[PDB]
Amino acid sequence: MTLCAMYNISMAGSHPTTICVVMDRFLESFSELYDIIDENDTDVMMDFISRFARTDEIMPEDKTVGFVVVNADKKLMSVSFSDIDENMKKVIKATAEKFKNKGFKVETDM
Repeated sequence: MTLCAMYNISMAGSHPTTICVVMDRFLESFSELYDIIDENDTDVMMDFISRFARTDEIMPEDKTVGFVVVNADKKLMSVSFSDIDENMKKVIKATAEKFKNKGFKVETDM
């Protein structure tokens, strides 16, 4: 089956931005998202998010590994995933820990 995850990034104490991408694209999306996360422009964030997203749900043939909450205003990030595997877990831990290298908090939920 296919597992997807949705992560939201907050540039401040205002309506944050949520995005849903499959694990396969999650790794890449995160890598690029982190490179753009350095900015704080709504146009750049909205353009990147919208360009990286396509507003889609999960089919009955697949499922959603979980969702990740990232708030820059609070400087904290939590990742919640259900029924997963070590294969994808590596990507989740690497992605979460990667943010810590920038000076943030990483939390794991399972």
